[PDB]
Amino acid sequence: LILTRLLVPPLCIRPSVVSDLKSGTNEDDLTMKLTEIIFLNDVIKKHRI
Amino acid sequence: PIPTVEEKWRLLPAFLKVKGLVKQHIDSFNYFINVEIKKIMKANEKVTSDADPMWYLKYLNIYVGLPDVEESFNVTRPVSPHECRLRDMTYSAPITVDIEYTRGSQRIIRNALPIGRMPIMLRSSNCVLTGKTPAEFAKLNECPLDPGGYFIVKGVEKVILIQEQLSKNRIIVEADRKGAVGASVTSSTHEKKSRTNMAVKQGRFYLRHNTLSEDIPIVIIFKAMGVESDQEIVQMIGTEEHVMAAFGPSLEECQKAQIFTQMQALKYIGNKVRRQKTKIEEARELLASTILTHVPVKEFNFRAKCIYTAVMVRRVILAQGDNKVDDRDYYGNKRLELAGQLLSLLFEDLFKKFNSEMKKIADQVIPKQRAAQFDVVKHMRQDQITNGMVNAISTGNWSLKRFKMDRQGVTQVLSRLSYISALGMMTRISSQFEKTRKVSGPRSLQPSQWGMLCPSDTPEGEACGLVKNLALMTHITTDMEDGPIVKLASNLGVEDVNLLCGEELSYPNVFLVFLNGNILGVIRDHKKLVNTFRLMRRAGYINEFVSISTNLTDRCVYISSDGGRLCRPYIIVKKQKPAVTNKHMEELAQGYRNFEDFLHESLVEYLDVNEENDCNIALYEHTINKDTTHLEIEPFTLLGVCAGLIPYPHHNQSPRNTYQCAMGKQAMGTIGYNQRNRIDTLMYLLAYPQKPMVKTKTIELIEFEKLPAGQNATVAVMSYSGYDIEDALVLNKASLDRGFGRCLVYKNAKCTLKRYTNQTFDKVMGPMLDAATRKPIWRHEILDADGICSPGEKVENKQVLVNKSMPTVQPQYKDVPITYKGATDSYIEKVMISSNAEDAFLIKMLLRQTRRPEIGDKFSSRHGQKGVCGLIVPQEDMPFCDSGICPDIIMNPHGFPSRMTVGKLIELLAGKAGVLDGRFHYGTAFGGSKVKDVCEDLVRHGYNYLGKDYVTSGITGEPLEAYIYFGPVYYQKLKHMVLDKMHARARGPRAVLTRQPTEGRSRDGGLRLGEMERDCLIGYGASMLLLERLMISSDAFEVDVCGQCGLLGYSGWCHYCKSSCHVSSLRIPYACKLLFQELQSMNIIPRLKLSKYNE
Amino acid sequence: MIIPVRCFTCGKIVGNKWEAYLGLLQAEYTEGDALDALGLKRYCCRRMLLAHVDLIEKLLNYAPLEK
DNA sequence: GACGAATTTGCGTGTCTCGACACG
RNA sequence: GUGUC
Ligand SMILES: [Zn+2]
Ligand SMILES: [Zn+2]
Repeated sequence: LILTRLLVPPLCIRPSVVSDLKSGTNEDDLTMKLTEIIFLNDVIKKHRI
Repeated sequence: PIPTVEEKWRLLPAFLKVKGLVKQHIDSFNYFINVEIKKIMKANEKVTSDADPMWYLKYLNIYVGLPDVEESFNVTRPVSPHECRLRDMTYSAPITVDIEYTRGSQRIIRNALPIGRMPIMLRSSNCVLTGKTPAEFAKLNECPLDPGGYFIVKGVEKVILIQEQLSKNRIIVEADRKGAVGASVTSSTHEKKSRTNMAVKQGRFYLRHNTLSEDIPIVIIFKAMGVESDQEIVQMIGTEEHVMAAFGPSLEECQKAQIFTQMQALKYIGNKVRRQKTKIEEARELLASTILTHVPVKEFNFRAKCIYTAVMVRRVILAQGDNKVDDRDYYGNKRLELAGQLLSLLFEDLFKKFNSEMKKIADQVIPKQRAAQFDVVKHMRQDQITNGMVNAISTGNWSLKRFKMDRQGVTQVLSRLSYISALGMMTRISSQFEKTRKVSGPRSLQPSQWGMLCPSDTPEGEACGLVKNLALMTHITTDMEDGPIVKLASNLGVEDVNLLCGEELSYPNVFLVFLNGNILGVIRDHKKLVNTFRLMRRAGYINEFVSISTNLTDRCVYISSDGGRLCRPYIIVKKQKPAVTNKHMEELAQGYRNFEDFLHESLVEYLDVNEENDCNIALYEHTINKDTTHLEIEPFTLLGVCAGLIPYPHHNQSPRNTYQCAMGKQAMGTIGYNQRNRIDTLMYLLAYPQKPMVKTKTIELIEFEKLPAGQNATVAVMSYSGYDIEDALVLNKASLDRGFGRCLVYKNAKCTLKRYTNQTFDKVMGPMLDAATRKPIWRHEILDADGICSPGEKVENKQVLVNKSMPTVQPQYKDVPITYKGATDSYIEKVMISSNAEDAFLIKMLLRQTRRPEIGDKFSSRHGQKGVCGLIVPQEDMPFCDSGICPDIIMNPHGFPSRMTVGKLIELLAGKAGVLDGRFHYGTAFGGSKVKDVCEDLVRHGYNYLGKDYVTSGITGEPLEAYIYFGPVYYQKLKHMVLDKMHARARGPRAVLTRQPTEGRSRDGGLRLGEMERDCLIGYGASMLLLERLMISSDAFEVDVCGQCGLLGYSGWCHYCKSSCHVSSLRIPYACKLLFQELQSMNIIPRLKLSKYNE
Repeated sequence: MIIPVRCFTCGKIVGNKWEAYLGLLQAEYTEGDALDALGLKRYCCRRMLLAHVDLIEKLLNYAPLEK
């Protein structure tokens, strides 16, 4: 009932947006939240030492 | 018989020449860039740093220039609106300020310091399009009939819609789910929006404001304000037998709690108050300038505030026990908001931001300096102001948290479909409520509005009253000051409220004076006050836009001078008779004695909604009675701009009137005088526009006879073979071939191309030749040797217009050839090549397509009767009557009774009589022409008198037993042709997220099958077709899972068991498998159990 | 924009009398006088000249002219 | 006379609140 | 967001 291991979903379920505007990519909000929570996973391991 | 002056119809044109319809949109902006722009400069006048009190800057004077553009290098030349409309530029002028700053030790006064730009209206005072002549209007390539009033930002016309809001600085008393409650909203010039409310429960009054934790008794607030003795408290509340039985309980529960001194009440409040300096000072300053800031306090005196709260409590008590309640549907309280004060708030917030952050630009440099003097004009910036202005105008996100406000959908692109849709959008008004089903009062037509908002003018659909339009004769009042008003009121003999106690205000003879929600004092015999104020207003000393009213149920006189009120002129009468005579209007017809001196001679005057509450107005001059005070000039000014095109509106029904005023802006026609030069996205034009025979005076007021959007055609009201069912109409093939109803569509295709931060670029190769013969390839056929298409050519389906080759990131180039997509075969009109403000080449192309009316096109009758065309009939049919005149459009007599439209037959009769005689007949509302003098004129020629003629059927060759109704009618062609409303798809592109047809026709998508149509298939009981067109034709996928543990495998292989023994497959829609793969990441694993279909 | 060459209902040539109708409206003639003197007798081929706007005249002031 | 147990009632919070098509 | 049913 307690989450300690997060399951990364497949990559085909979160398509990436491409722009004919700026040679630009746009990620899914799930991917951005994953990259934001992984940065929180490394900031705690640095502070203990 | 009574003396009647049949001349007052020329007052209205002279009044609209001064102001009115759209001139107020320019008045609000011309007054803002001349009065408020310097008030804001004086507000934020001195700003200094805190490092050392030696550096400071001062604001002397600020002003704006004329519309100018900054090109390559110090190039400021006067630009015209058309140039900005074609170059995708923005119409703006710089704001040059003369400030002074002290660097080192000496003071520097740099004159003409530019700080930013600001958009300028098309017909404003600073623009070039003012005071010109039509010959000079044609020199700048601009339509002289263009009313203007919009903003040009990035080559689009943006207009700010007027928005209505509730009145501030006032007391409301409304009933809610349990009982009655009074409320007060306070918001002055300074940003302080407060909402206090007093509620009643268990016979106990409680004051609620979001700054306090919970309720505070009113007697506690009184004792904290300064009134200590409980006797004068009830004295101020009211000395009556029934008001004491309701005020005793609160007094005794106040006596229960041990609070008898000011310090006790202050400590009690401070303990109650929560905020994220002692408690006594906290409660003192919280009662000082937090609750009610619209009532200023001189030193620390809470007396005006406590008398205000006492009269509020008295109004609540008198509301209690009765059914007297205040509603929000009254328009005398509702105020309007133009684009002026919105721009004011935006500009003051941007200016405060620019002053406060630049204060921090030189705050990190003074200690960490390198020399003795600091220059600030090099520590200066001019992009935030322009960026903010353009963003707020184009984007439409009015977000000011300094003002605690977020508003969306304020600016909209100007409708350029027709000439009526452009002007009718300028008078469109938006409401503050959002588009919801709960509303029924505000959507309902209120009796309050009379001659201010058009009743018929409203879109039919979801919003059925949230969007309203202004009337012909009305004016929006701007804001003023109250100095001389208060001075004259004090000299008239009004009393100071600080001298008399609470007992005298309960006296019935005593009347209270209210000025913009502020108690001035007590006045006796208010009739003399009102009379003298009205006489002084008619004199000329006080400005004419000051309202005064009196209410006897609460015995209070209101003096309203706030901006944003509705004003329309009324003719004054004196005891039996209108002051305006024939000799006064003969001079107006001569050329002197205009509207302003008419107002200066005390002959007409403005009245508001609340001031006409206590006044009697006469409709005509035969209904004038002995108590009538004012006379309405004309009764046909009640109709709006879109409702002024309907012949005999009183003859027609209100649903038909609404349908017609809604369809009048969708009718296609000519746009203006320069339609060949302007290049808009989509343009609909007509070939040969005719002139309406039965015209209206409103048509002449707007000069619609120069740009009509319809054609006159012969109509025969009779049933035909089979194709005039409910709304179908029959056309004449010969007339369509002759050219009745020829339309033209103009589409825009623009392409910009720029450079990058590196030395990469774009290029246009051009046409492609082959090796057999020297011909352009089929792909690039229309392309010129330059690389673009030349005008005067014919482009077919999926052909290249312009070659666009851009690098991937010596370099490899990917070609992006712009391809024209269309079922039709378009034609090229012209090609424009220019440069924008950011040094990029822009190529625009205008594509023309001529279309003819066919089966499936929507037409209207300008009387709320719309229909698609039925059968196209040749000329051998369509019987002539005697002379050989054939019906151009067959009308069905079966849609007349239910729709209940009588003005159509009258308009037909008048048009026939006019085309026979040779003069246009007037068909204005509440007048025009009758059916008694016109029918006797139709006899002189030789025709029948009302409508009938002898017809000879053509398909048989026999006469018709009954007679048929023939006559010319003004018809109009609308949009939504069957050529564009036609789609079909079998196998096209799919989405990447889910394998399903995409949305829209521009991407060649399919149709949606919702649940309501699924219920019809379920009620029948068919299961094969329900599964065939939801799983077989939409998304059929073959997945595989395992029997040991239900999970999604791959390639007949599991990663959980690592064995392919227990592996099977099934058919599932891709949506369900996607949902399973999405839920498995939510700690929800759908363990599946397979089985044989035989099992 | 321009006067139609033929009528819409019957098909009578009405495009050869526009300039004559204009020149006859300046000789102190009534609209009906000009209309029944030109030759129009019925009303289906009479509102082509009576109710007609001239926008090509205003469209030539914005037309490209040579310098 | 004084303490544990069960009843009725004012008050706190979450969810939506019909369909379809076309254009920028 | 606008327009129609
Ligand atoms: Zn398995
Ligand atoms: Zn004819």
